Amino acid sequence: ADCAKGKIEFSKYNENDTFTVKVAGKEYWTNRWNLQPLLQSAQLTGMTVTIKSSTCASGSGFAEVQFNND
Amino acid sequence: ADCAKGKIEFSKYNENDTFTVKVAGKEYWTNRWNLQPLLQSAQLTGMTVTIKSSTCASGSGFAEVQFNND
Amino acid sequence: ADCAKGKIEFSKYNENDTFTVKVAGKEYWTNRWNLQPLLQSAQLTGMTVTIKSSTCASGSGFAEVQFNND
Amino acid sequence: ADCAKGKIEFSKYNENDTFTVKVAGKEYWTNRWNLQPLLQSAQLTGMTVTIKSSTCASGSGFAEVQFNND
Amino acid sequence: ADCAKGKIEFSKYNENDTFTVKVAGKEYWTNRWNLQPLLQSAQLTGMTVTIKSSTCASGSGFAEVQFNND
Amino acid sequence: QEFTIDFSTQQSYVSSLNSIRTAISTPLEHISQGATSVSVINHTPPGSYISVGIRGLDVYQAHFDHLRLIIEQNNLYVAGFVNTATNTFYRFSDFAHISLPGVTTISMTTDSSYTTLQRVAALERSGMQISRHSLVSSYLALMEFSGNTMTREASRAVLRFVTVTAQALRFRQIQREFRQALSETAPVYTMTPEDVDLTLNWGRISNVLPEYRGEDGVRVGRISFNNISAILGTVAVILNCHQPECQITGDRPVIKINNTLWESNTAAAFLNRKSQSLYTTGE
Repeated sequence: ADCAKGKIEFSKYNENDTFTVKVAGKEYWTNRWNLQPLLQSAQLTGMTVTIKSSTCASGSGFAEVQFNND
Repeated sequence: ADCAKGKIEFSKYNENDTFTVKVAGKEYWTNRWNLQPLLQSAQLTGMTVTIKSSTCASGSGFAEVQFNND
Repeated sequence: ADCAKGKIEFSKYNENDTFTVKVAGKEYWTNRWNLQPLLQSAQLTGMTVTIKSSTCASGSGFAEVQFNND
Repeated sequence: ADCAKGKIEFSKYNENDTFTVKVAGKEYWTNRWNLQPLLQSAQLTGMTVTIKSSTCASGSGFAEVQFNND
Repeated sequence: ADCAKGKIEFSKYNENDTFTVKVAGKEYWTNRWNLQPLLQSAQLTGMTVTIKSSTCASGSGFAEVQFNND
Repeated sequence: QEFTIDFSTQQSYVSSLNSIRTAISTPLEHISQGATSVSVINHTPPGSYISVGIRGLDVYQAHFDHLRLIIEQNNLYVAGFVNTATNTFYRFSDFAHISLPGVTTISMTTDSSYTTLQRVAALERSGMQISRHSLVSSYLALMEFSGNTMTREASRAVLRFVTVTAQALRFRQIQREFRQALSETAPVYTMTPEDVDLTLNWGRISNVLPEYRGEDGVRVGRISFNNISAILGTVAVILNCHQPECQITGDRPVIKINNTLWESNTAAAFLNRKSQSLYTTGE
């Protein structure tokens, strides 16, 4: 499901080597190390990201995300 | 074959850790991780890319892409 | 604990393969290799980073950090 | 020997996971995955690169390259 | 010790997978693959780098480096 | 059209360049502060040029004003130089499209690029020195030139005159740093690595600055303008983008990041870094 869509408000590197972003007021984390530079890049260049997951509660995990340039 | 040439309209990280881009109105995915940051940087700046593959149908995989300056 | 917060004054790759950044007048190192390019991009663009550690003594190690834009 | 000197006309990720650049009208490929982001960055910023290799025929391999601001 | 401070004049990827930079008129090389993206990014953005090594004569190696925007 | 760069004093030098700028370019709405601006070259037809007379290098000389430099207008490239005492126009090979009525045109073997000129001159722009004295010898060298093959001494003269004419026109920083050599103190101007790097990014700067709208700073590759006054103090004239030198790749001139305007290609060039995790072999 499309959990959240918007700019990245903050990103965070977590001590367990996971990575979190806040999109549309709700936080989501991911385990995939390849997404860390992709997400920080989106945050810095103003890309609209669409977090996609089967579990969309704030604080939940994800591993699918679309990137649009604005 | 040259399957599609143009700007990257959107990109998407997939749950199976593949990576999708839309070029010239068609979608293609790749399993080569090294291409992920290279393709996103092409997207941010409006670089026109050329997707090459034996399979050019929307939805097909690819592993060869040219980065052009025009 | 939020150990320090601000723009990255300088960064430094160390002989022991760790990476240190100076924030709010205090230095902090991390052995997390994925943070090296992320912290450099943050320093280059003047991101406001928040260093989070169980040990906030200047010169102490860390492995958690938040990245914010202006 | 200095095979070619000039800016990158195009770059290309190849299906065998090598990376091709065309410099001064000739094409050269390399096997070092580390050179893929380095070579694209040079193309993006218009760096003058000097391909160095035992074999300077167009279509030949290389693994040494100088990145100049000139 | 602090061997050289300034912007990177050029960099070179060497056949042996090491990486060379020229700072303040002298050359230095490193074996750490992780300095390759950091050093080149410093070059193309014009950061002022500070090379640090027990060995400070041109043509000598290093594995300690500070990055400043100014 | 015809213009003159008068090297008599610092003020005549600055006024000369400003008169050329006023005629061939238009200030940017968002980067000007009185009579000091960043100006965009007005589009002229291909082959359009200006003939710039050189004067005032030795005021004890009523006949040292016979060197001219032909400068293509859309790009401020020096196409060649004219000896008015012998009515001979020595023209670089990449400018066959520039023709002058009533002057003996000599088509030369080599081109106008700094790469060609530095090689023949055995002199790099970085660290090159220019004084009133060495400009006089530069004038002598060009007026004593003959043939169709540039020499070391003529190439050194061109490199010096390009910096203090065309490059000074583009960059207020080069104008300001060089004009000190026109003092009675007669100091020596050294072209710094920073000066050279500015000329290597002229097209890149030209593509970015039109998008400026009051941001705290501007970043273009290795160039940093940390406030708007740093822009005006460095840049005087830029190309008209929308010229081939305006674009490297892509089509997005800038990315605004934290009230700093970045050349998008610069950001892309340090954002394409994979997870350092993957720096591995054979596992």
